[PDB]
Amino acid sequence: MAFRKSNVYLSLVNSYIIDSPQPSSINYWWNMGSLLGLCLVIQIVTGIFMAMHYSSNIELAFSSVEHIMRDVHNGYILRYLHANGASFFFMVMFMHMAKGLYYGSYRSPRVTLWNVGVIIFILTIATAFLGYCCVYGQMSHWGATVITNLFSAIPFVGNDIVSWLWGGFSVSNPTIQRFFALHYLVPFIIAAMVIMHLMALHIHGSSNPLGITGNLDRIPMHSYFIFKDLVTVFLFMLILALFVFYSPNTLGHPDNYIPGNPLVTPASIVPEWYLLPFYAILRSIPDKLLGVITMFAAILVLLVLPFTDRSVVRGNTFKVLSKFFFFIFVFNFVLLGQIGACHVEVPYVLMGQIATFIYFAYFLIIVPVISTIENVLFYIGRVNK
Amino acid sequence: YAYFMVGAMGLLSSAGAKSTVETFISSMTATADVLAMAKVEVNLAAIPLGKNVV
Amino acid sequence: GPPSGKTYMGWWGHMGGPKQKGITSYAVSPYAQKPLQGIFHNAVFNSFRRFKSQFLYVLIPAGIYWYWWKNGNEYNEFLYSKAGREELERVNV
Amino acid sequence: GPPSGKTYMGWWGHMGGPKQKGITSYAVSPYAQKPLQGIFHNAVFNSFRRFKSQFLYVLIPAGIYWYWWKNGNEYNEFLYSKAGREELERVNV
Amino acid sequence: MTAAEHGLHAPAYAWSHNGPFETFDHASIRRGYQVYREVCAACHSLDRVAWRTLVGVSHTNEEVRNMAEEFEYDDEPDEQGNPKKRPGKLSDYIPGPYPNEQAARAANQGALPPDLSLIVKARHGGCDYIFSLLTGYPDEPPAGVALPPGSNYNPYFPGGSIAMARVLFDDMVEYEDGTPATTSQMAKDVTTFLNWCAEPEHDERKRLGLKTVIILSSLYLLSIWVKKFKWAGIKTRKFVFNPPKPRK
Amino acid sequence: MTAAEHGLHAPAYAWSHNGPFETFDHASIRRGYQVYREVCAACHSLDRVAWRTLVGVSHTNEEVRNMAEEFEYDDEPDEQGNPKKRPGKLSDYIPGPYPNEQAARAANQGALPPDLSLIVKARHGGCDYIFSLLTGYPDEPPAGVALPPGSNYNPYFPGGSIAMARVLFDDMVEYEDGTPATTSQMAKDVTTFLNWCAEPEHDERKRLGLKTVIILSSLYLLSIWVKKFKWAGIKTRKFVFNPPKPRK
Ligand code: HEM
Ligand code: HEM
Ligand code: HEM
Ligand code: HEM
Repeated sequence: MAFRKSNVYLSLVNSYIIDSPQPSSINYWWNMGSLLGLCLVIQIVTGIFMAMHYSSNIELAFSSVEHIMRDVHNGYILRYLHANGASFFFMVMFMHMAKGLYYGSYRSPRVTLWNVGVIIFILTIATAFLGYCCVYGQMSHWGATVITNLFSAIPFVGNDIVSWLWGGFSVSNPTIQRFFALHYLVPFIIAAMVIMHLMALHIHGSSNPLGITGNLDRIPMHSYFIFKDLVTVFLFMLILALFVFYSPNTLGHPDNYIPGNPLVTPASIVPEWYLLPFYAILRSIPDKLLGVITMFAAILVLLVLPFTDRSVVRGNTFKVLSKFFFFIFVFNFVLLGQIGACHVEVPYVLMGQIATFIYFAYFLIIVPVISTIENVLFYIGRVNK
Repeated sequence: YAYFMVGAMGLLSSAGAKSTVETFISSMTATADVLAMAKVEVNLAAIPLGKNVV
Repeated sequence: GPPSGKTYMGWWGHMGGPKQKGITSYAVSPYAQKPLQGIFHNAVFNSFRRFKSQFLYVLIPAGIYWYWWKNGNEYNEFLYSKAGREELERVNV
Repeated sequence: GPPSGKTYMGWWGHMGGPKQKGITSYAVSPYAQKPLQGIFHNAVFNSFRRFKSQFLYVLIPAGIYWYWWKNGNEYNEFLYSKAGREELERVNV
Repeated sequence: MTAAEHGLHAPAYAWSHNGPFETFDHASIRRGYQVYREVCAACHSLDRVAWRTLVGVSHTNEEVRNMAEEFEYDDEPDEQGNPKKRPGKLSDYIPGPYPNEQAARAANQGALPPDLSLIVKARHGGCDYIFSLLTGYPDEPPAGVALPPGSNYNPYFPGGSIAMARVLFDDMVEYEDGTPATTSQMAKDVTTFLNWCAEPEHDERKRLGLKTVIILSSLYLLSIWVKKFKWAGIKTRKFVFNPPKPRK
Repeated sequence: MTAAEHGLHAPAYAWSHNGPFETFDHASIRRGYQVYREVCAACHSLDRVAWRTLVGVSHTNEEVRNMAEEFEYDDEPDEQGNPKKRPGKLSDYIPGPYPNEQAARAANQGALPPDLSLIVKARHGGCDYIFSLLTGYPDEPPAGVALPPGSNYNPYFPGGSIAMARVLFDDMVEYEDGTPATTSQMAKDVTTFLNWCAEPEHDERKRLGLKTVIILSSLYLLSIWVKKFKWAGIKTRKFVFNPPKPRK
């Protein structure tokens, strides 16, 4: 019997890379998920080779970044690739999310998969914030201050927990030390969670783009879809090169390159582009505890999507109104991010409040009523009496 | 008698787990020298009228 | 091995899909045909047909939110343009 | 899962060991047994008989190496004791 | 937020090195350093870059040693423990004239002057906005704005108030040639100089980027071809459903 | 491996702080610090212990300050940037008397004076070894042994040559009462002090260890019992064979 399917260390890899009957009608989004995996692995590798030459003290953290910038042979490539690959990783993860939401992969037979995934999502957001603190530029210090102080909204005892997590009464050596150590720790936990993600995926294959049974025919994994991954990963490499060489400082914001100074802050302090959507809803509602709870409530209202989509027909490939509403929702999401980026003045508070309302409304009530209307229309159209 | 023995083990184990977790968690708390409650003085003779001193 | 829970997809041979009879497939092998068939004709024609089919679903939301964004920007500009003493106060509160 | 290779041990019900018949295992349940049925007799007697039956196997090597180490040490400090010109130079140099 | 505190958007100058293949015109750094040392002497810092990187990009060699023989850097203690000072070498950084931080707020009559070594990376519209700020100052402040005495106006800075004593005049530097004594020249040279010092690695970065882009585009096209090739073994298949005899 | 190069093996002294349940005799640390400050003076460093940990262990609250205002520490400058000296506070280390390193090798007439803050935790044996060094000097140098000028003999130092003399004489400390003029007393005080400063955590460590060993011993015995309990369901099963009927 073939040695590929006999040895255990290889019988494992056979069932996941060499023989896994993916569905016939795959498009480029699952290849995009493979792209995301490779982005994660290159991020890990370049992170190791980064921390190989990175200090940790607060007084010698910025100097360490300039040192990795220039005084190491072929090192600026490492730093820019780390940062821009992180940003591209977040964008591709957002697009992975939006794909999953559109095609109805969140239908019941994969709820464990979807929950595990959103756990990777929240973990990855935490990792990004942790590393951005690890830089300790100028506005990263204020971002760390605010996000640590976020937990002070907890009722009764709130000061003790924040002072514990914040290493004292000031941002000092233990603060950045612990932040960097945890940042260097967490992605391996992400790796564990994503091997669980793969485990949970393998139980029931991957969904068709048509939202219909794929058990009829399937084509082998290797020699067919490995190249569908290769083409897209080459596209990723070239676009990342374009952003890392010719146009380095676009995706990020040109403020990190300042020594930390807890005395003066600029009037324009914003998160990096992939945290604007939640920052908008945080600054939208006029309360502290309400905003703190409503961020994690945005994550939870993401969670609640299954057993709410009550369309008997899976996916949004054959529902004009549902797909139109999904597009209004994604444009809602980008509008939310951009308004968060812009300053808050008279014509913006109302804008943001309405934006959050339509956002959460789409999660809660738009999907069920629209879905029911689609289902009843589908029944009534093709019935005589 | 058997359940009493098992419960005694559980009680000791719970006390020990509490102690170990408390040790590990209090490892991350504020250290001693960080608790240096600094005190500063400010000269008010030369401060400008319409200016903010930090 | 330890038996596991019920699964909606088996492996080769016991794949689990409905049994069928009379279906016939074919193939011509990669080496016996030109890799780039249509290349341009299918490119242009199918690209335009697809873009025509789904144009409105991306046109309408983009237009709506662009209209919102333009109105908001223009009102914000008017607010802080020789109007901070006669319009800004009456709407800021 | 894909079929795996032949194995000499399986899971419950398909251990794969030789089929047995006539074996009749009993039990007493742990609650009604008074655990320490033998706690001093068994301890002392079995411990001493087991120590006796496997005594030489460690006495011989340990004694051999202890004798070796003692001889080496005694020669070493004999070297560095009023003998560095007559005994040291005849082996060291 | 009003435009007064937001600052005018930087006009999109057609810069010399703002090109996909263009390199720094370090025929101009050779005088950018000259003007920087001559005019911004005791005001800013540039305290990040080491002299062992100017050689081979701007200057030849012996000049940096001849300059380093002008600064002292507090060598290791002697036998008697009395600290001493020794001339600089090719492993030292430029000393900002203000010792640590305090003389900065003591002498500028204002705030700390940022270290220029990375300044044109940490402002929106980095490449410009420093030429804009250095030459965009007006001779007379706009009518109807009151400013603290002793400060200067700048419409391009957020808030329109900056402590920059406008030392960017003419007939001041006289590099080696007939080219200075026009305020555009010194501003342009210093702008390119700073844009270099933020990353004295542009030339090889652009070369490597060109190599990578070419290689990756070629590999992209090859991969597109091969995908069209081996996928054709299934894309062209057909099905002819022949229903079975209804027997059961 | 001769005796001369290795030094006398350390004896087995009957310590006062040794033993699994014994704390320090830190009614004498209060004078061990006194004698150390008198006699070590400007020779050894002890630059790793902070005056916020001699409070509540050897000194009550305020004496530590009342000597802390007798030093200088060179804190932040004034408005003119001139560095300023201010009296010491309660969270600052003891200053090593020799400024950086060089005055040390200029005054000891020899090698570096080893750091005392962790010395007795960083020597073979060590609890007695420092005592042996301090009291091991013969009153007359050994006969028929070469010795370089300046250095004094030691029968305990590996190699038998120490760069420091023996300033441990009699009637030269006078702590508060009748006790000195016994060089063994000063040696005892200083060794107890240094054994404390190597780890200002002896008492708490011993207490926590006692608590943990009691809890673990009880838990271990309980686990023995439970293992004897639920394993007893198979440590007593009996098998009875039956010859199966020979038919096939
Ligand atoms: C490092 C993070 C992740 C990795 C490596 C990963 C990997 C994969 C892989 C390999 C697949 C198979 C198809 C494909 O490649 O896209 C897949 C599918 C999927 N992933 Fe992920 N994923 C990650 C994160 C997430 C997250 C955060 C979610 C959701 C919150 C998610 C939801 C899904 C879903 C729904 C599918 C469905 C495929 C199908 O229905 O066809 N993934 N993922
Ligand atoms: C996908 C997971 C990761 C993401 C998304 C991520 C993201 C980031 C980001 C955004 C920064 C800020 C850097 C910048 O401002 O230019 C950063 C910094 C850093 N990361 Fe990560 N990181 C990840 C994993 C890792 C790992 C695994 C390591 C180490 C093994 C690592 C090491 C570092 C280091 C050393 C910095 C230093 C800051 C710098 O020099 O700018 N990262 N990371
Ligand atoms: C001609 C070359 C110079 C360049 C390129 C330059 C560049 C800069 C830049 C980029 C800033 C910060 C602007 C920002 O925050 O957006 C700045 C601030 C400053 N510069 Fe310079 N500078 C130059 C000459 C000088 C000189 C000669 C002085 C002193 C006489 C000076 C004193 C300052 C001060 C005091 C500030 C900060 C105070 C304020 O914000 O008002 N600079 N400079
Ligand atoms: C009673 C107070 C003193 C104590 C407790 C003390 C303690 C020690 C210890 C433990 C050593 C290291 C021994 C070895 O290397 O293992 C040492 C060496 C030394 N001590 Fe002292 N010492 C004292 C007084 C002095 C004085 C007064 C001086 C200077 C005048 C001095 C200068 C030195 C020097 C120079 C060494 C280095 C010798 C060498 O390592 O080659 N000590 N002392």
